[PDB]
Amino acid sequence: ENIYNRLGEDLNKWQALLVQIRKARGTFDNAETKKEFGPVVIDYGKVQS
Amino acid sequence: AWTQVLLPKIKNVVHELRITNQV
Repeated sequence: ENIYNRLGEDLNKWQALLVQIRKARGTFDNAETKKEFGPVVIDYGKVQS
Repeated sequence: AWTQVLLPKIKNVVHELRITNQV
C-alpha cells in the first residue's frame, strides 16, 4: 500500500518501476549459483530458490 | 558402422533444459 500511495497514478499506474524490476532481476534468475571473484567466492545457494 | 553406433569414436552431444523468468 505504501508503494501504491507513493506511485498513485504514475504514467499509467507505475509504467516505469515495473520496468526496472525486470532489470533488477539481474545478479539473479541465472544458471550460476555462486558468484566467483578471484579468491573471494560468494554462494547465493540457500537464498536462490 | 557409425550408423549402427548411432542406432568408430563418437563425441557425446549434450544440451540442458533450464527456466528463465519462469519460462
